[PDB]
Amino acid sequence: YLVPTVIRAFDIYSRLLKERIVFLVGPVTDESANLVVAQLLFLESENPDKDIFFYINSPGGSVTAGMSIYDTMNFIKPDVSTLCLGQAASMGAFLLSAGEKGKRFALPNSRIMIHQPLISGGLGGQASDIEIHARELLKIKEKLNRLMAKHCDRDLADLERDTDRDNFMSAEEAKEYGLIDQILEN
Amino acid sequence: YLVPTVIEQSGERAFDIYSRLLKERIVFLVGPVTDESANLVVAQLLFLESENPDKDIFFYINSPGGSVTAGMSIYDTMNFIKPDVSTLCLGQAASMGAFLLSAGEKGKRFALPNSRIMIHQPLISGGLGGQASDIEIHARELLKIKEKLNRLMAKHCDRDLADLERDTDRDNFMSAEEAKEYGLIDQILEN
Amino acid sequence: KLPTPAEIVANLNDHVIGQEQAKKALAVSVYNHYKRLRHPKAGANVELSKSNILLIGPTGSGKTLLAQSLARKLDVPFVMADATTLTEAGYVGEDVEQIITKLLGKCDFDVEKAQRGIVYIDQIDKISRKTRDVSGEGVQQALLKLIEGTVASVPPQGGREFINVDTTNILFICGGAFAGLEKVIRQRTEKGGIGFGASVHSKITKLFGIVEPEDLIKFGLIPELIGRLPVIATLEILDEDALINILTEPKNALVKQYQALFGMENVELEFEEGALRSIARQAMERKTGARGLRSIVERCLLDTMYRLPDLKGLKKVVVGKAVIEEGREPELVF
Amino acid sequence: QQALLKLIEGTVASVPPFINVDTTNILFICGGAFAGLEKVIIVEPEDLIKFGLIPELIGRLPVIA
Ligand SMILES: Nc1ncnc2c1ncn2[C@@H]1O[C@H](COP(=O)(O)OP(=O)(O)OP(=O)(O)O)[C@@H](O)[C@H]1O
Ligand SMILES: [Mg+2]
Repeated sequence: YLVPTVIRAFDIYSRLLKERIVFLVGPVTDESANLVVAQLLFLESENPDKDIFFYINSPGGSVTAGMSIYDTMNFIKPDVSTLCLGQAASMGAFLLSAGEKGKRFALPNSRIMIHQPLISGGLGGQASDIEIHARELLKIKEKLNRLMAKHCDRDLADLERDTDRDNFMSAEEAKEYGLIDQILEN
Repeated sequence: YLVPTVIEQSGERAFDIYSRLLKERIVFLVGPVTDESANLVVAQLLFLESENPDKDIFFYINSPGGSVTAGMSIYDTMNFIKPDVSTLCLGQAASMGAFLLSAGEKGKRFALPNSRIMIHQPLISGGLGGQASDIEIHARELLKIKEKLNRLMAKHCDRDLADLERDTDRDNFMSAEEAKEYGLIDQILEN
Repeated sequence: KLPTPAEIVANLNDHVIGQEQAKKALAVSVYNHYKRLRHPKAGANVELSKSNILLIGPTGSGKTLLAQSLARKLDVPFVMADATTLTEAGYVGEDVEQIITKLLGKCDFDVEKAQRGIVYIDQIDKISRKTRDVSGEGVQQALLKLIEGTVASVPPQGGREFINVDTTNILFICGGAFAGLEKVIRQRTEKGGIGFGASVHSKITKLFGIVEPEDLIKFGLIPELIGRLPVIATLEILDEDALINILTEPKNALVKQYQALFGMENVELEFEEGALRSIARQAMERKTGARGLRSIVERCLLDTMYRLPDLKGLKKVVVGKAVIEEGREPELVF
Repeated sequence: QQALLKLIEGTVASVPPFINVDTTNILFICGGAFAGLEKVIIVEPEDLIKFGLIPELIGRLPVIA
């Protein structure tokens, strides 16, 4: 794609970074997650007190990559406000719910989906190797449900039910659930 | 493709021709609607609101359709930002392209005389594999999207939901005149 | 006897509103200037050097007015110099000794008086560093030995034997709008860092008030010139309230100047308090300092000034608040 | 622009035939085809500054015709 230039001449995404807007668009990968981390680190220094706006339009992706964003969001001093555009699914929904409480937003027709993780990596090799990877996946599953339950002010038991299979929510349902705080209109 | 460079008189500034047209508040949606192409439209819409919240934004659409969630990121951005977003159909506005065309500010939705506008119920928003329980979930989500799109279309067109449910059952191709009569566009440009 | 620094400021008060510290700095230096000049110059007495002043302030803050207002009662030769016309010795333009020639002319070439005078150098910020920088650093370097005591060799009072002038006791007041200076101070005072281990730091009047040589060096002045300007006095940026007083309080207030023009006719000009604040507010938004007050007053009065000399019987014209906020006519009292 | 600042308002020029000329009382009409200024925009200093003039010169030309 050709990224427009806006007026020093910026590409339009560097221009929006100047306004403290960080985009997570598409799958969460090591590379796309590290750019978010680099931008979050950069913005903290430019101004540790001002909010950072983290716009999410993502189907999900790697858990470890999403956790690098998640820990960076929680570590840096400035509040990270999160906004759901289009969709926030899987780790995208996790990072949406991970925004500063009271500053998690969704647009009216956005779609938010939460679910237990799939393969974090293949389970081949010997039954001993498969046991190890199955145990690691279960620990991740519990960690994600526990952090989700914390974000949503819900019981761990509720997230365990609700993430069993793909749980699609409107912005209103996500607000009632506790994934977001407000729905923007104008 | 090689994107031409044009010079703006002010000193001089060299632009690619699309950045030059963005300076005139023209945003293009060309080809399929994807997360990446939709986010560029959103970035441009947000940028233009900051430059001037009062002036109209011109959203030129030549698109066969694409992802619903990607199209909804554009749709919600169009409705959110203060400036009116005028929409123009060039070549075609099909599926989510027709949705975004109809989503323009009422009275400012345009089509060129020989453009083609097509509306239809959504297809797969994602595959339906796995277990019958997973297939049930995805079938339910697709039906909710189907109803949401028909409801928003009916609102755009000042029609009954029942009319959009009939008319989007199978690919419904319309001339610019038929789209105007239907309520997808307000005017047809000639000169 | 000598006037006290308080008397100098009292006289400055009739012309300059605000900038209490800049008025104080000038008054004390001039008072010390006088004292130095009546100090015994021989025997066991300590030799006295001088403290020069650098005036840092925004556009339209009153730097030049201070210098011009100060000059009205100095009792020593005083000259207004301009750094934008200075160049290196071997180039087109004026040399730095041209300043002494001007100061010397002001006292009819009585050198003993010229050596006791005061020099204001305007536009000092225009010779900053940021090849041979003929009109920039080259001038700063040339001035080093003019500000510190040298013997200037200047033309005589006739056409091009030259006059030897000892500049040791000439007081120099330099100033200018160091427009890019706030960013430097913010970079020094809000450095911070990026990344985890590092710690990130919190983010015109306040910044100038904390200026240090490190900023002037990074701005573009050379350390050798900064150290010869030991006293840095700063002027704040005028706010909405200061700009109201500037319309009516000064001896040559803006409103008084127009009342005089209308007074060359037989029409009294009156502004409402709502207009004065509206004018000050609009002028503040122009970012030209006090000067913006003139644009607003010229604007609102243009059509009544056009008609005024032709109108007969008019006695008083009132500029209300509406006449500043809206395209209204002033009330005409016949 | 910087050199003109002190010419527009009062200064004493050294003028060869040296003649000392006080420019305080000279009326200056300055102008130009600021075509890029219609694009930037009822001209206000904000527009002239974006055009590329320095506030110090704008403030010395109080009347815009
Ligand atoms: N503090 C003040 N009090 C009263 N009048 C002021 C003040 N500041 C500015 N003015 C008014 O502004 C006009 C010009 O001011 P001045 O010549 O001091 O600006 P300047 O210092 O030359 O600015 P620059 O540094 O940009 O040249 C005068 O009419 C003066 O009365
Ligand atoms: Mg000046």
